[PDB]
Amino acid sequence: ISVRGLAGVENVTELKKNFNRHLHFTLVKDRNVATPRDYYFALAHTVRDHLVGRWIRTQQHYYEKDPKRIYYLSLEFYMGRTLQNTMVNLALENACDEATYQLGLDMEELEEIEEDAGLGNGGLGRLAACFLDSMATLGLAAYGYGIRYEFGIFNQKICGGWQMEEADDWLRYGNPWEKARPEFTLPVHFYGRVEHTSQGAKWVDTQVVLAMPYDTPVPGYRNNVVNTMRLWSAKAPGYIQAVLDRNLAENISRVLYPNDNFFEGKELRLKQEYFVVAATLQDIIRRFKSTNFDAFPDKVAIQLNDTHPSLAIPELMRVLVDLERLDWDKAWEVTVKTCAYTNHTVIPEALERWPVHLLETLLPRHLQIIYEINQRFLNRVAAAFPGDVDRLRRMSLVEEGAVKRINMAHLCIAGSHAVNGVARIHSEILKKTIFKDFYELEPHKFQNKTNGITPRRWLVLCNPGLAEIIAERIGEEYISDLDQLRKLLSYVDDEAFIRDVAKVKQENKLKFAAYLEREYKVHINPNSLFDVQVKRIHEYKRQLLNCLHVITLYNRIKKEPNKFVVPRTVMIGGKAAPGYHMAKMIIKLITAIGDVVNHDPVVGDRLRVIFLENYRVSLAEKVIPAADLSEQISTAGTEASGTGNMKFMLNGALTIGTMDGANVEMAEEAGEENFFIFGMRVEDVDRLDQRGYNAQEYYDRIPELRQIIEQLSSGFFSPKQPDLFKDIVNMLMHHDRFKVFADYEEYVKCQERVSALYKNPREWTRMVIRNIATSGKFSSDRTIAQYAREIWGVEPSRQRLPA
Amino acid sequence: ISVRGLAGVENVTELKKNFNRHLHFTLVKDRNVATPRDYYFALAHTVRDHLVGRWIRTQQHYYEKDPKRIYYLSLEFYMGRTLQNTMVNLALENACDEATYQLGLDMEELEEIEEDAGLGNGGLGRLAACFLDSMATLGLAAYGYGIRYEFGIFNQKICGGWQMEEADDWLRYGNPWEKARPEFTLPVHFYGRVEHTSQGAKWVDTQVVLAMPYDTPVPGYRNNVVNTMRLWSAKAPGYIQAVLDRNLAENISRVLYPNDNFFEGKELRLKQEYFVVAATLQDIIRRFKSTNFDAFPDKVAIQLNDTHPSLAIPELMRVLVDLERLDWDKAWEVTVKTCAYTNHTVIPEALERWPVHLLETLLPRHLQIIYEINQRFLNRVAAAFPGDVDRLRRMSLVEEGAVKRINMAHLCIAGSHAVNGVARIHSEILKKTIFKDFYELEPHKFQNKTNGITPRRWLVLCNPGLAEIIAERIGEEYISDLDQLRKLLSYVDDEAFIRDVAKVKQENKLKFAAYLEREYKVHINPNSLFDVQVKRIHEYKRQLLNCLHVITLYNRIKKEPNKFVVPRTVMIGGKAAPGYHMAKMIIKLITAIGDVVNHDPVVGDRLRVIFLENYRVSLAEKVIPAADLSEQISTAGTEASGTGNMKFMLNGALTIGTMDGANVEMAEEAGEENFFIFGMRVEDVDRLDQRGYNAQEYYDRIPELRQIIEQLSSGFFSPKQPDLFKDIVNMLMHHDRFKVFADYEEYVKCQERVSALYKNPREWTRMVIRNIATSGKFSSDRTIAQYAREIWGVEPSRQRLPA
Repeated sequence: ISVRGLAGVENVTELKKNFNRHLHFTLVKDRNVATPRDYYFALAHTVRDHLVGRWIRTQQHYYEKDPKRIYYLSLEFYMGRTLQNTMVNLALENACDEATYQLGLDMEELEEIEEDAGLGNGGLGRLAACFLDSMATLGLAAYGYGIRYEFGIFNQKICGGWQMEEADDWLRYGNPWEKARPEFTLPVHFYGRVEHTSQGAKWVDTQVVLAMPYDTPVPGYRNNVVNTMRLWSAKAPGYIQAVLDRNLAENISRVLYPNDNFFEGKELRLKQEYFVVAATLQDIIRRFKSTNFDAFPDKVAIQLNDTHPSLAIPELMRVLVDLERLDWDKAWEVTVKTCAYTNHTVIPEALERWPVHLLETLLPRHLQIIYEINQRFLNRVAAAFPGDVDRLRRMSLVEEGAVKRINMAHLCIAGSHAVNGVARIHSEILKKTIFKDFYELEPHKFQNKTNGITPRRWLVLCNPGLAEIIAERIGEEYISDLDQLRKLLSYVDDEAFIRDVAKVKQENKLKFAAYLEREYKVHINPNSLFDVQVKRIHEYKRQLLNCLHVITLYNRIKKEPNKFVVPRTVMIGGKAAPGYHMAKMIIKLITAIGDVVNHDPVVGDRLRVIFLENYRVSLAEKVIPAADLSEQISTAGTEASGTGNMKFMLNGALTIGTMDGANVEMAEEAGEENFFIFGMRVEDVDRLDQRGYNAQEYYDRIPELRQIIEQLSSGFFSPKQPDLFKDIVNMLMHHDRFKVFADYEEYVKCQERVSALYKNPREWTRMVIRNIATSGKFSSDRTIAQYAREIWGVEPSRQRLPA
Repeated sequence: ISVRGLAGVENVTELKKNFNRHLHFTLVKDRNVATPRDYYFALAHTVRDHLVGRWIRTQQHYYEKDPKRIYYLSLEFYMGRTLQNTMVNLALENACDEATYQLGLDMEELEEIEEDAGLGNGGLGRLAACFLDSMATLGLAAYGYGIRYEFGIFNQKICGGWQMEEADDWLRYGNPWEKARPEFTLPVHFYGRVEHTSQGAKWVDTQVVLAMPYDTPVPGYRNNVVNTMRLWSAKAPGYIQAVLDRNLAENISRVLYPNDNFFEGKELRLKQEYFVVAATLQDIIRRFKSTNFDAFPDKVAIQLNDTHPSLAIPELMRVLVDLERLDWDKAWEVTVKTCAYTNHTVIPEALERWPVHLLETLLPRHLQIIYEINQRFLNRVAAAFPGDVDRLRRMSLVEEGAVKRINMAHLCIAGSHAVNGVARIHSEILKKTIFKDFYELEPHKFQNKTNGITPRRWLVLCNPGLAEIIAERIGEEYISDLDQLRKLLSYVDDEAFIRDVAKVKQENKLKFAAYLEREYKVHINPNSLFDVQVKRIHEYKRQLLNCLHVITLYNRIKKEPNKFVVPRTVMIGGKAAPGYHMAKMIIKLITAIGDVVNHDPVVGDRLRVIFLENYRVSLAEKVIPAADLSEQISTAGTEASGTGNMKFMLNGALTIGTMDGANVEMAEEAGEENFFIFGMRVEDVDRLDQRGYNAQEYYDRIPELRQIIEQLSSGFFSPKQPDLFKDIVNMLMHHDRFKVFADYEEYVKCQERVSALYKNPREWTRMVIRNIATSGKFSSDRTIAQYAREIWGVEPSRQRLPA
């Protein structure tokens, strides 16, 4: 593939030399005992050496130039593997391929050794990872700041058809990409109390946890820019027990909480949040110092990814008032201009509302600062809406009830000059529902920043053949300017391009089928429509609606066995938060459907249903490029944006989905006729809520649906334990918040239209080309350019740094 | 100094290149932000690269040659710093000095950054470290095996005159010398139960702890041999708590137990012991396999450093019988021929006697194997001494009482073909008292291996000037053949040599005084006799007898202020085990004596008493070369050998001590007239024990002693808390096991003779030369050659490996 670059003779010679050098001196191995793992490590170290000069030069350039610095604070960075990504952005892929081939090795085999850096749960974590890449590609002096969890998202095993969790020991064989920086270790304080003297308040008698930073390089695409991701690791500041007890402090960075769109008020999580925020803000203040605080917002932007790091607002006030001696007003003007907040969901149980008692014990000074912030904000509300007493109760940072709580989203809005949603429909709903009172007070604060994905990882890395047939016609500029994909609409009637698109897809399906056979020993039919739903397991995403369709296909086949149907391989994958019973029961239903469907001789290879184990970033890179049909079927109004939808669109799959999140903009970009939109719109969901959702009405009017519920309830998909899915049935019939049954009919009819088009490969491929060609808006470069110009106040750039 | 080698032009050029390369690529630093710490690390990495080829070649040579392999099992390796040692043994010291000087840096300043690898308590730990060095210098295929504690011996701080302990975070900035080997991680089992089937016993339902090895290179002196030290680190094999609970398994290698000559039956310690033994023996069996077991003792020697790893005996039987299917008898013949045990003390509270209940819970199969071992050994005792029923009770591996226990020393003797003491007087006492019943049963098993110290670390590294004036007269061969020091008796009347010895000592005293002023801000008089007692704090070592002398000097000065006395700086240092009350009270007495003595204007600079903080291997390298008088005053019969005594002797100090441990052999080597021997001999200690030690008789007959006890009891050395030393006084007067008062008179008189000779510098220096010259026997090369030929069955060699 030409998009993989040049294999220069001197460069290849040097790479082999450095490979062998690292094998010897760094690994203390030799070719008689080296394993594939040893060879992956020698290549990783060789490749990492190419980033070092660039990394030092970039950081020096930012110091000499003094641009405004962007601090992206997130509790999650779902980075995935780094070896291939580094090669792609430095243009070393073909050279390393050749160098390793000349040494008798297979570079793709080596790449499979690397563990995903799985420091995220799903969407929000991966968005942060795409954003880091785009900010480096756009020449921004941007710093990703988070926590170096020892254990990322658990490794999911399927045992007896059920999810089992295993600790993800991602650091076992080391992380060659990071650089430990113990010399820059800082102190983070907890508990203690406030003394109010004549020098104001003083936070004393605290317990200290040290924050040790680990820096990882983040290379831009061919611009020689190398930015930094700084991740903090927790360290302790009779005798035997006192040494063993150091683990209590070190437990702060031990493991990522594995929830997705769900708030659990755990004190340990609150410590993780504050730990990231306190250490990051000391870095920020020190770098700034190296007259002053007036210009702080001109040199600093702090971006809050969700409310997770919202303690930065009170922490910045604490530092500016208590330690730097600024008056409250000047400090508050600074804080608001520095900070901006990104909201990721309207689902109520996702919102962070910490008990005030907890904040009072753990962070007494922050709680004091929060109450003063609230009092002053509520005084502005009263002056703007005099006599509107309910508004004050609704807008307050303090929530009433048996347990008083602090609404972290309300703190974020009060302390930020910009608040944004992650898709047009979501940003509008914030202004019209959830944050309507805030929007009326300060209309100008409310923005939209439709999410995006990086086309480096999500096209060049994961689908080289696709990237190559595109580059054959329009060159390589589209890799860092994805709106150039629009040029591909010129080839909708081009017989060579139609042939190559379909061939690339078939090669990817063969590559995916080989991976499943080899690694999980699962056999799938390559000449079947690959129907894929990969994302976290949650009732709102409606994996259960997919299950109803799948069973509908099986039941229709059994009713009329001689009738031809487009062969399908239905694949569903994703993790369930440990402790989310319904999510865990859904995984077991998927595997149980497959237990019946996949062994029925009448069905044979016409229909197969498989649960894809351990869905994670590296699996996404394998399965998405192989998919024919992309399932994005959340109840309208529930998926804020989605980003997996975008990946599928860029990789040649057609989409079946509701008008929700960024699906609406994707369908707008491609033309609605080039998408498979079905189901209730947000207005219909609301009308049902207004009159009351009665699932029984659907069961009574739909014979096919009725048949499926009776099989589930009667034990057809669980012969040895007939009442096993009694809980799934109960929720669907009586407490279904996401209205699965209401979209059943239209979803099945829509799926029939999907099959009808798939029977005409030429026309399926032509509609694919119209999707790939209009996928340009969904690049994270576009998104990041919008944050930079509309929020951060910095101009993005593609100009290269000296080679 | 010529003993530091050549600074070749190409070598210096290469070293600078590699320094700068590591600074850039390994450290990701540059000269504008680099600190001394960064420069130490770049030099450490540069130096480590020189060991790598040698290390790979040595291990390959052992594989090709197939010599018998020596496994040295120890719970402690007190290695100290490694940078200077590596340079010395590879002949790179002058070249690196020049290379760093040419880069504008001071190499000795860089060396001070390195943390001691303090994985030992004192003598036994450091012996293991000297032994590793000597085994590499003697070309033996020797493997040091132990545990990689995260925290070594605590860092001692002195606060208000008392010891405070701080965790020794020796790995904070990393360990550049070790190589993690996670690929060779092995499983260690605990608890569970035994199933007795038809395939014999089966240890099932166990809990697993993983043992991850870290390999460190151990370079021989200029022979290009690089051996390995393998240290095991412990790793774990609702959801959140299960991940946080991984620390319970990882706590096994967290911290070294800080006891010295004291047994505490802690279950965690028992796990540490078994963890080292089980993982090491799997390595041993695997390497052996790569007909067979008959030759196992011809290819394997397992050396047990104390009874700490004595579980290797039952573990080897367990593996050979239960897993390899050997019959008990063949397995037991193998085990006895493989294993040998070194005893380090006769002090009763040092002996390991584990509760059988504990062994039964934790290691059920080992306990079963132990009882069968005992039954068979006791059958041999009965057949050899028919009707001697008390002998059976005394020799048994099982000790009776409220809590039945397993005597680990009895297991070691029963399962070893050789048992040795660590000094001639100690090995004889084993045969005559403690192990007399065992000696009568198997006389041939009992040996002596007088301890030694490596003259690389303890002469070339720590006293380059001394090593140089010696090499000026007899060349460099003595560095790996210390008996050549005997050639120095030719210079006892040589005016140039007498001058240079005394000048080297004065330079070392000035260097030590500068270190104390700079680092601890303590001022000492350089023209004072440096009287030093450095070793762990324990009643048997009699720091308290030194305290009585010191107070005697002060009281004599005050009685006759105009009388001239040889000026002295009395320095005492050493750690107290946390929890040993008397040891901790002794440290506070030393500091309290200094509080009065050091501020008395009548005394002025004629007498100074200082407590040296944080005595450790790197401090030993600084203070020992500066000492004039070496205090080795343990009650006769209590110090098995000692090794600090040897260090002092090699470095130009004269010794004041009892006829105990290796002091007897040192005095024998130098001629008793060249030593300051005083006090009770072992026979006198016994006669006192026979009639009963009455400390009151000494108090009543000695007016000067009486004066000191009355000052202590009355509060003279603790004005603000007059009864503070009431406990020290009580023990001395009524429960003194070590009879301090009995040696008081002779010790003071002996000290007067020390002063009388010090007033004649020419004659002091001549007696020093007679000590240095006869210090050759105490090289650890001699000791290791004796283990190799008399126990291991391997011939030591100085032949070089290819350059």
